[PDB]
Amino acid sequence: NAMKILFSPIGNTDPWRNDRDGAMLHIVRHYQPDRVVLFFTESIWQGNQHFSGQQAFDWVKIIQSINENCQIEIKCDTIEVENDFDAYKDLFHQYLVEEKRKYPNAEIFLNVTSGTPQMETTLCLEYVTYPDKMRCIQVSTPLTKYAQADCQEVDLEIVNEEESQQPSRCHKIAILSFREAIVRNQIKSLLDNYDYEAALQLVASQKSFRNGKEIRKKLKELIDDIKMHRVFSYLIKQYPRNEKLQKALLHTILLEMRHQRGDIAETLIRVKSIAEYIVEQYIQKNYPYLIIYKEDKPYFNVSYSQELTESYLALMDSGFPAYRDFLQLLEASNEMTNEMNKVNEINNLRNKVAHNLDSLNLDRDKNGRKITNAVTAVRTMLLAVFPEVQENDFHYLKQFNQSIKELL
Amino acid sequence: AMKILFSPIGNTDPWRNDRDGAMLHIVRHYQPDRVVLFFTESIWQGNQHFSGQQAFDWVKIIQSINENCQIEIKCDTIEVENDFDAYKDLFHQYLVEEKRKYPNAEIFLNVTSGTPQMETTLCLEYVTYPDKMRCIQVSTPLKYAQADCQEVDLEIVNEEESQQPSRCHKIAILSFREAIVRNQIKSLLDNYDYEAALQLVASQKSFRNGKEIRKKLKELIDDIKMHRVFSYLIKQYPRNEKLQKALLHTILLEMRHQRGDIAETLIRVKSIAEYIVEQYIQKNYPYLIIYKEDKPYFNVSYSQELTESYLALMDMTVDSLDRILGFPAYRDFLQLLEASNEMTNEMNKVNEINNLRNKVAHNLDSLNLDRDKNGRKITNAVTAVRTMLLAVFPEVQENDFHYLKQFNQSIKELL
Ligand SMILES: Nc1ncnc2c1ncn2[C@@H]1O[C@@H]2COP(=O)(O)O[C@H]3[C@@H](F)[C@H](n4cnc5c(N)ncnc54)O[C@@H]3COP(=O)(O)O[C@H]3[C@@H](F)[C@H](n4cnc5c(N)ncnc54)O[C@@H]3COP(=O)(O)O[C@H]3[C@@H](F)[C@H](n4cnc5c(N)ncnc54)O[C@@H]3COP(=O)(O)O[C@H]3[C@@H](F)[C@H](n4cnc5c(N)ncnc54)O[C@@H]3COP(=O)(O)O[C@H]3[C@@H](F)[C@H](n4cnc5c(N)ncnc54)O[C@@H]3COP(=O)(O)O[C@H]2[C@H]1F
Repeated sequence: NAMKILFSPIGNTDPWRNDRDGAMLHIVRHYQPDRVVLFFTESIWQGNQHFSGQQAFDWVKIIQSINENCQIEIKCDTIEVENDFDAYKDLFHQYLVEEKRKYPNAEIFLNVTSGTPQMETTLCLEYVTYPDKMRCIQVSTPLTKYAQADCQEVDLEIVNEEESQQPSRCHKIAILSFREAIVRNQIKSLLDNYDYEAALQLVASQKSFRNGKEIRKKLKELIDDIKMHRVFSYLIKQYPRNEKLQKALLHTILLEMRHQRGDIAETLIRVKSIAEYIVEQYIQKNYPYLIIYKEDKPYFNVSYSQELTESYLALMDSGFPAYRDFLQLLEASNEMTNEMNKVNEINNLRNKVAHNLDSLNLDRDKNGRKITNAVTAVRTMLLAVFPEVQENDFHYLKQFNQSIKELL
Repeated sequence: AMKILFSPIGNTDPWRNDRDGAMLHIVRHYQPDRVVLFFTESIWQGNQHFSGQQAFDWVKIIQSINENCQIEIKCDTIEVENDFDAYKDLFHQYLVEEKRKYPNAEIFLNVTSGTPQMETTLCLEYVTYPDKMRCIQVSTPLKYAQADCQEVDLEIVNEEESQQPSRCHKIAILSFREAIVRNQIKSLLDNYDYEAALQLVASQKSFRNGKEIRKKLKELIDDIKMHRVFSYLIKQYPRNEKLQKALLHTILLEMRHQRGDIAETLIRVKSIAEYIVEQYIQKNYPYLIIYKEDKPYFNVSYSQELTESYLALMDMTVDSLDRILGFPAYRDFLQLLEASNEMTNEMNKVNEINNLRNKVAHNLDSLNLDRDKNGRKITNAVTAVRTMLLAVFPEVQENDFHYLKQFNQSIKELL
């Protein structure tokens, strides 16, 4: 229930040879197309010493004889060099573009047996390049009688009767595996750069992929995970009882992704908020009721340790900056202190790009290195706050990439 | 550079009608260092109209016109010699092998010899793995070859080809691969996947304008990554560096929002808004804001008529409020200085996503567009930014909001 158009070169074994259909007629016979576009070289239509010339055969009559209500279209071109790819690259491209234009829902069947061998290769290369609603059909030679214009009508019905008890010699060839490889090698490099939307895009387009449904599912889940800051289901299963761990872990993974990919300005802006979330929970865990919230926003309480309250005042007269102040007073030059310093080294640099909208310059005053130390600090802190986190889960993205490649 | 010839064999080989066949002709005019001949077992065995290709001395024939040539003969059993299946994996194995042991060698493929499927397979391979490969065609020059008269037939063939042209042509079919990559790239630009588009353009050396496409794609990539103002904006709006940066971020903001990235959109809209109003308060109420230490602090003496009003707003005196100005303060000052004019409604839309911003930005919560119509408020907060930007900077031209749309069409046209 669709329009079937056949594009068919024409060769010396057409319309038939040895009382057996020629490649063009055999596709017509076994596929019954609604439209047929024939392409004759000027030289094979006129003729040479060894061949009468294809203008002698009534092409519309022969095709409609075995295919009812078949629309036929003859194309004839002058080709100075008939084995030259250049003569067919653009000529065949322009014809098929016209058929696709006129009949967008039609199925296009290409004869890759008729004409010169380079006609086969050009149609096979067009197909590989534009596979949609297109397919290549090959007709095999039967495993000496020549087509005669003078004896057309008799020969046709002889060929009919001999073909009535013979099996089909048409075979839909399988060469889209070549296009698949081009796309496969392209997707591998996209995955390494965390270009998952682009990976999905190339995968979606390639209907050939044997594991397409699984690939598309895993990619979309991850893509939406990234966009809405959703914890990865794997992280949900690994750490089911600690949602606070899950979220700090998702962000540290995404933070390292952005930094690795070159989204450095992006990285710098988000380092602090993740650093704040991990320090916030560090304070709850080891000095619990120091923090008090009435509208879900950290507020410093003095009743936890009144004496310590006054020591902050001593320091002040002389949020992350507050946690950093609190902590150093309770414990100085310890594991946690020297990590939050490195996050504070970019505090004022973060303000420039976050709130003054300025550009980022790694070249100036050792700037990029300052960002790398801050990222490293976030990982080092996360492990101190949540000792249950496994170092091997930091490679979730690299592990996800590899699992996808093996599916490609 | 080492030159490797992978040539199938056909019936016209080694020679026909006193002129070379496809293989020997490429051999003559290219002098490869290594030749790999591929034979179907059927053509090797024969016994149909001839004794088979085994009767010829391929090593002796090929080295007769190529002094230093190491020749590998591969023979395989092919049940159906017109079936792509038997060649597309087989030939792939052979070419992969040659490249592994000879990584810097040029691969010359004979596309003329054998059945058409051998021609088409090798062309499909080259289109797929073009690096260091090329396809050579031998045209017919316009009495078959027997093995009993080898050494005389070779000499005859040699003397007659001495005075004949090259007859070998390097095919140009890499346009097909270029058309595959071209349409891959068009979609990538549509989604703003510039790094992926650069990858795909860089992989395709054939691209006529790849050098221009690459330098333009890297500039934009770096400007987005490092938040560098578009040079076009620098030239189109000089002497207002504040406008330049507010405009860049409004484009990056809208870019993010249009392609998803809704959680990253949510966090940034507030910071770009606070920037726009800050320059709106400077421009309209000079010295209302004082930058006491590289941050917007409030001027308690700018105007005492509404300095009491701000105090009155805070449910005790002015000694306490030396806190850096943020978005709430700006909004507070503007509802006392004006009465719900075009600007306070726009700021309200940004305020409409404030609770959601903290939730996502600072508590690290996930984003849901379906729930509580959060996607609809977010969209309103982005429009508000672009609307404020136009009020604070009337100078800005509306058509510059399509900068990315235009950049993609420029890259597309060059493809
Ligand atoms: N019923 C029936 N019957 C029959 N048949 C049939 C049927 N149905 C179906 N079918 C199918 O179809 C097809 C046929 O074809 P046709 O159509 O006929 O076509 C032809 C023609 F016609 C065309 N043309 C030409 N011209 C023209 C024009 N104008 N227009 C249009 N068209 C045309 O083409 C074709 C061919 O012919 P030729 O002659 O060759 O031609 C050539 C040239 F001449 C041309 N031209 C033109 N013009 C020009 C100019 N100006 N210039 C230049 N040129 C030119 O072109 C062409 C080309 O081609 P190529 O290939 O590329 O080339 C060639 C030549 F030329 C070259 N060279 C160089 N040098 C030289 C010298 N010195 N001398 C000479 N020559 C030369 O080289 C080449 C050659 O080749 P070879 O090597 O020979 O190869 C062959 C053979 F041998 C192979 N084989 C076979 N077997 C084997 C084995 N085992 N192994 C290995 N190998 C082999 O192949 C080939 C072919 O042959 P054949 O016979 O055909 O074969 C077939 C079959 F039989 C097979 N097989 C086997 N087994 C089997 C089985 N089991 N199954 C199945 N099958 C088989 O395979 C094949 C197939 O093929 P196809 O095509 O696809 O198909 C056919 C049939 F079958």
